[PDB]
Amino acid sequence: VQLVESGGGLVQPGGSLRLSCAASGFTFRNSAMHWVRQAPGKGLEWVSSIWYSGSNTYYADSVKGRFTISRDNSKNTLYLQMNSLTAEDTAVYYCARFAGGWGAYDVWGQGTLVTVSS
Amino acid sequence: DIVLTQSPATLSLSPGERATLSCRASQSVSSNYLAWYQQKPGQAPRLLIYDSSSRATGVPARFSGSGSGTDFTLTISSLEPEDFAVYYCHQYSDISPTFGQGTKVE
Amino acid sequence: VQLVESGGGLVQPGGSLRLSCAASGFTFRNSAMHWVRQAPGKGLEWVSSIWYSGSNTYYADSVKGRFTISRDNSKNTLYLQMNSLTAEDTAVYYCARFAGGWGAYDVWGQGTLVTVSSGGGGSDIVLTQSPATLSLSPGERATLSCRASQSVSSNYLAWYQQKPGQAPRLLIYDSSSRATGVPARFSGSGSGTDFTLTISSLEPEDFAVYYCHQYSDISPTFGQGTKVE
Amino acid sequence: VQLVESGGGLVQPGGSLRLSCAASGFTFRNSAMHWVRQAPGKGLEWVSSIWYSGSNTYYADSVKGRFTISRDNSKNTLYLQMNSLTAEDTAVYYCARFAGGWGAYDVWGQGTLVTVSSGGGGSDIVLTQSPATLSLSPGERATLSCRASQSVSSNYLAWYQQKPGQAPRLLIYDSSSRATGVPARFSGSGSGTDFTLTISSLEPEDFAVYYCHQYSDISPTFGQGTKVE
Amino acid sequence: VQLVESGGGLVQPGGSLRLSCAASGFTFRNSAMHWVRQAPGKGLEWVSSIWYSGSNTYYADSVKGRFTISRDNSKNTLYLQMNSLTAEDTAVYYCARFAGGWGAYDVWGQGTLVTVSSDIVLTQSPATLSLSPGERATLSCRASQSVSSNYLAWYQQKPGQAPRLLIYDSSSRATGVPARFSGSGSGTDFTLTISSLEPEDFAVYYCHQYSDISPTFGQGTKVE
Amino acid sequence: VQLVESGGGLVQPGGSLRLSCAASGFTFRNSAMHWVRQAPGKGLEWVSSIWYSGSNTYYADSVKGRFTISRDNSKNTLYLQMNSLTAEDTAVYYCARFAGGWGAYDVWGQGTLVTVSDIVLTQSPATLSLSPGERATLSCRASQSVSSNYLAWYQQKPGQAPRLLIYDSSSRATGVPARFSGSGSGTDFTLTISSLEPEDFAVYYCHQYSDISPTFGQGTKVE
Amino acid sequence: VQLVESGGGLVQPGGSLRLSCAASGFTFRNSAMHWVRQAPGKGLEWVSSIWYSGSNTYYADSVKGRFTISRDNSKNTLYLQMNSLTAEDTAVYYCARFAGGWGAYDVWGQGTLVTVSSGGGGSDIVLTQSPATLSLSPGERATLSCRASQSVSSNYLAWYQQKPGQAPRLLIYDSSSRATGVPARFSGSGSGTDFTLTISSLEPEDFAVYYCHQYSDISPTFGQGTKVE
Repeated sequence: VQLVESGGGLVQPGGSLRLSCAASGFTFRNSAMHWVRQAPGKGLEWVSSIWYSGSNTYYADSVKGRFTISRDNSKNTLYLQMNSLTAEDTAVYYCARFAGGWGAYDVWGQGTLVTVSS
Repeated sequence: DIVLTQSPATLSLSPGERATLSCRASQSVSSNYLAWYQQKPGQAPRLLIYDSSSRATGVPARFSGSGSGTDFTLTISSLEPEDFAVYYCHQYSDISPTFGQGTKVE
Repeated sequence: VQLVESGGGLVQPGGSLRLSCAASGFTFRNSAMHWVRQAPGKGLEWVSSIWYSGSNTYYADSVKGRFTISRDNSKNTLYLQMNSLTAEDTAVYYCARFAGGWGAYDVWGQGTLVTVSSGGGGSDIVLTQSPATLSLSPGERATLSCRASQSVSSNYLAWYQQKPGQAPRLLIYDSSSRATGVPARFSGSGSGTDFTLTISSLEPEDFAVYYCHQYSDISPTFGQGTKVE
Repeated sequence: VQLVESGGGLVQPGGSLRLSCAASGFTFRNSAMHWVRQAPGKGLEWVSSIWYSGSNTYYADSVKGRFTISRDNSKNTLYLQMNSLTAEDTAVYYCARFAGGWGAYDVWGQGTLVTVSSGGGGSDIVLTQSPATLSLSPGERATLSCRASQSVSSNYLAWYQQKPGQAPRLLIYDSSSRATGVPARFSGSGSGTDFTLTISSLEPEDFAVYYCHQYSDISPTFGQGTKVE
Repeated sequence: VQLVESGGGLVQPGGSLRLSCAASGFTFRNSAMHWVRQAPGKGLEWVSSIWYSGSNTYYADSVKGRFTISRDNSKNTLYLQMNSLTAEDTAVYYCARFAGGWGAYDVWGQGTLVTVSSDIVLTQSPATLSLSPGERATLSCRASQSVSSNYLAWYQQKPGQAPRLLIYDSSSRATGVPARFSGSGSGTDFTLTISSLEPEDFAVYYCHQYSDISPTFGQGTKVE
Repeated sequence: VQLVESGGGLVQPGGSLRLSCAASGFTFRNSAMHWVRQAPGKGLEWVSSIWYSGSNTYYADSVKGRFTISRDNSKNTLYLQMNSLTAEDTAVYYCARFAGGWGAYDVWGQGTLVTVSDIVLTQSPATLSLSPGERATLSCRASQSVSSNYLAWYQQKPGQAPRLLIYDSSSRATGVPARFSGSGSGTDFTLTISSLEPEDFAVYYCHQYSDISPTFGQGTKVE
Repeated sequence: VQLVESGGGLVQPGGSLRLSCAASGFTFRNSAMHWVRQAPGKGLEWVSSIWYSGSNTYYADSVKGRFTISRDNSKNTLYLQMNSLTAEDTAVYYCARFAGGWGAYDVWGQGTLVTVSSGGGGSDIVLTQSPATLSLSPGERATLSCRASQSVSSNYLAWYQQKPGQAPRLLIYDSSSRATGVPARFSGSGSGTDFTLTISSLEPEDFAVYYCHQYSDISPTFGQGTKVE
C-alpha cells in the first residue's frame, strides 16, 4: 500500500508540467484519487479529484481550466497535467487516496516540488 | 464553503504535558467527516484521526479526537519528543475539501 | 480476520436476550459493524448498524424501539440487546463487518439461532376451507367445505359471514343450527371432520367472506375463509 | 345485547395499549368473554379467553407473556392489556361473548384497529431476483438477475453465496469486483437498476442460494434469493 | 399436554449451558422424562433418562461425565446441565415424555439448537485406486483456495504406522524417498505420481497444506 | 532425530489423560511442535501447535477449552493435557516437528491410541421417491429380537420436532390417520402409508425401547 | 407471404393420406420446402426436404420408404404422400419454407393433425408401477405396486423379472399364483385395481427390472417397470 510519485521541478511561467502517481497494494481502479498542494510556508490546499467512470472530476477555482486530472487504470497511474503555470502554482504537490468515511486521506505520496519562476 | 479555523496557532509544551488542539468549522460538518493530520518538516502529511474520533491503524492511543457539528478537538495525552510538528484538521463532508491553517506544537 | 459470535437460544414471547460478537485480526474500533438476520427458510434481512463515535446508530423499522446495538471497543466486541421478542424475531442472527466500497459484508459471524416460542405446537385442530374462492351469480348455489384435522367433539362448529369493514356475523352454530334472524337459504351440515355450509340461492347481499370455527376445546381455531364473489 | 368497544390506534414497536369492551343487555357476570383479532387481508385468529370467579384465563401462543385479559364485573367491562407490541400485532381486535353450544360467538364488538409501526412506508430500494429457482447440471452456465426499483448509486451492489447451515460468503461487490479467493468462473456486471451474476461453468460445490445486496443508502436491502439446484 | 422448552444457543468449546423443560397437562411427578438430540443432518439419538426416585439415572457414553439430568417435581420442570461442551455436541436437543408400552415418546418438546463452534478444504481424487506392481499411480489434491508459497505436502501411511513424509513444498522429495515419487502443481491443483508401483507402495496417501494458521489434510486416497 | 511418545490408553468419558513426546537429535528449543490425531478409520486431523516464546499456541475448536499443549525446553519434551474427554476424541494421537518450507511434518512420533468408552436398527430403503396416492412401505430390521415388540415409528417434518405415529409395533397413536399402519415382530418391522398425501413426505424413524439403551434407526427420507 | 396447408385427419393404421401446402408471396420455384411434425406433447421433428430438381430429396429415418415429398411448381404447391401409416406417425405436420442463412424456417403453414388409430373412444387399461426405483441391500424386503386405471377382470395380472440383456421371466400370474421354479420369497397379492409384488428377502440375483402385465382383455398392456437396485 503506497503511492509512487514522479515529476515536478523548476520551469518558467506559462510553461507546462505533468505529474505522475503510481499506486500499489490496493484496488486502484475503484479508489478516488486526489491531488493536494502546499505552498512554501503555507497550509494544505485541495487541488483536484477523480473517481470512477460515470462520476464528475472536480477542480479548485485556482486551477480550473488549466489543470487536468486523469487516470490510467490499466497502469494503476494517476496524472496531473499542469498548463499555463504561474508563480502562484509554486508548491509541493501530493497525490493521495481518498477513503472518505473509511480513512479520509489515508495514503499520501511523498510530494514533489513545483517552482514557477523566471 | 466550510472554513476551518484552528486554535491556538502555536502551542509551546514540554514532553509529558497534554496538548489540546481545537478546530472550529464555519458550518456544521456533515456526518462528522473531519480528519486530523500530522506533518513533520520535509515530510508528507500522515493521518492521525478520521471521522472526528477514529484513530488510524498504527497511531498510538495517546492521540484521540472528539467533537461534532462545528467544534472538534484533538488531544495528545502525553507529548513525546516525536509529537512536535504541525497539525491540520480537514473536513471532507462536501465536494469542496478544506483544511485548517495548522497548529504548530513546539 | 474473524468474528466470534455467542449467545442466542430458545426464549419465550416478550423475553430478552443479548448477542455478542468478538472481533480479531482487524482494527475493530474503526469498522462499521452490522447485524443481519435470516428467518427459517427465508432471505437475509438487515437489522442494525453501528460505526464511529459521532455517527448515528441505525435500526430496521421492525426493531426500532425494541433492539439496541452497541459496541465496546476496549474488548473489540459488538452487542445486540433484543427486548420485547415475538415469534417474528425467530431467525439466525449474523454479525458482519461492513466495508462498503471495500468489500460490503466481507466478514461474517457464524450466526446463532434465536427462537422465540411459548411451547408450540401443537394439538390445535386445523380447519381447512375449500375452495378459497367461488365466482357465482345471484340465484346460484354456493357450497362451502370445512375439513378438520381431527374430529370436532359434539360437532361444535360454527360459520360466520364477514363483509368488508364489518364485524363477523354468526350464521350457523352447532354445525347445523341456523341462528336467529338468518334466512333459511343458509344451512349447515356434516359431522366429525367434514362440514358444509350451503347457500341455496345466492342473493346480492350474500357475497362475502365465510369462516368456519371450531370451539370443541380450549384452543379455538378458525378456517382461513372462503370468498364468495 | 351489545358490546361497546373502545381503544386502539397507532403505536410504535415495543409500545403498550389497553382495549376495553363494555357489555349491556345480558348477565355479563356469567358470560365467557374472548378477544379475537384479524390482520389486514387475513383471517380471524383467537387471542384470549376469560371466565368466572375461578379465573381460568387462556391465551394464544403468539401473545402468552405479552397480553393480559381481565374483567371488571362491577362495570360490566372486559379489558385487554397489550404489551411488547410488534408489527405482527397489527390487526382489528374484536371482543366477543362466547356462548358455546348456545351460540358460539353470538355477540361481537364492532372492532378497533391496532397498528404497530415506526413510520414504515418505504423509501427502501427493492431488489427483485429472477428466477426464484434454477435447475442446471455441472458444466452449464447459470445467469442470475437482480433488479432494483431505483437506481443504485455508485453501483454499490454485492452478491453472496449461502449453503445450508452456513453463513453467506461475499462473491462480488461494487457490482463487478471479484472478492478475494473467489474463482474466476464467478463474475458480476450491470449498472443502475439492472445487475447480473454469471457462473460460467457450474461446479458441484456451486449449487447454493445466491443473494444480491445494495448498500447505496442508509436502508440496506437484499434480494430475496435465487436457488441454483 | 405441553412441554415448554427453553435455553440453548451458541457457546465456545468447553463452555456451559443449561436446558429446561416445563411440563403441564399430566402427572409430571410420575412420568419418565428423557432427553433426545439430533445433530445437523444426522439421526435421532437418545441422551439421558430420569424416572421416579427410585432414581437410577441413565446417560449415553457421549455425555456421561459431562451432562447432568435432573428434575424438580414441585415445579414440573426437567433439567439438563451441559458442561465441557465440544463441537460434536452440536445438535438440536428435545425433551420427551416416555410412556413405554402406552405411547413410547408420545409428547415432545419443540427442541432447541445448541451449537459449539466458531478455512481451506482439501479434496483428493480418486478415493480408491486398484493397481498392480509396475503400473502408474496418479494422485490429485484440489484445494478450495490457492495454497500460498506452494506449501503443500504429501504423506504415505501404511496400516498401523505413523505417516511418513514423501514430498513437501509441492515439489521437494524428502530425504530417503525413492525417485519414483513425484509431486507437481500450483495454486489449487496438485498431483502426486508413483511412476511404477512396488508392492510396499500400496498404502493410504494424504495431501497437506501448511500455508496458514489452520493446517488441513485431504481425506486420503487408498491405493490397493 | 527422534520423537519418543508416551501416554494414552482407555478412559471413561469426561476423564483426563496426558500425552508426552521426548525429542532428540535436533535443537528442540527452537522447533515448532504440533499434535495431530486420526480417528479410527479416518483421515489426519491437526490438533494443536506450539512454538518459541513470544508466539501464540493454537488449538482446534474440537479441543479448545479442554486440551492444553505445553513444552519444557529444559527436558526436550512436548505435552498435551486432555481433559473432559468424549467418545469423539477417540483417535491415535501423533506428535510431529513442523519444519514449514523446510520439510513440513518431517518427523513423526509413532503415535498412541486414546480410546474413551447394544441393538442396531437398520431402515430400508434409505430414500423413497413417490407421488400422492401411491403406497410407501418402510422397513426396520433389528440386530436382535425386540422383546415385547416395543418398537415405535415417528414422523419428522423439516425443522420440527418428531411426531409419534405408531408404537408397540402396531398401535396407531391418537389422532393419526388410518392410512398409517405398522406390522412385524421380533427383528423385522414395517410401516405402510397406504395412500400418500403431500404432507406425508418427511423422514421416518423406527425406535426400539425394549431395553436400557434405546436406539433409533437412521431414518428414511420420503420425497 | 403465406403457406396454406390442407389435409390430415383420423385414419386407420396402414392407411394413406396426402398433405398439401399452397404457397403465395414468394418465388416458390426457387425455395427449398420442408415438412416438420410434432407429436402430441412432444418437440419439433424434421420429416423431409425438397429443393430444386438438380438436388436430392431427403427423408428422416422415421418416414424414409413410406413417405414421398413432391412439388408442382406450376401450382406453387408442396405435397407429402403418407403411405403405410402407423400410430407412431400421429403428430401435427407443418409445411415450412427453408431459407438457410437467410431465415431458417421463416414461413410456416398452420399445421394439420394426423392421428393414426383403430380404437374407439375408450382407453386401454393403463398400468402405473411405483416406485420407479428401489435401492435396497441383500436380505431386505422389496414391495412393488401396480395400479390399474380400470378394474382388471378375473385378476388376470402377471409379474415379470427382466435382467439386463435377457428375456423377461414369469414370476407371478393370476395376481397371486407363483410360477413353476420361482422361489417362495416372491409373492403377489391384490385385486381389482391394486396389486402388489413382494420379495421377502432380497438376494443379489433379484436385482432387475420388474414389470406388471394385465391380460384381462384383447388389448394387452404392461406397466412401465420398477428397477430394483
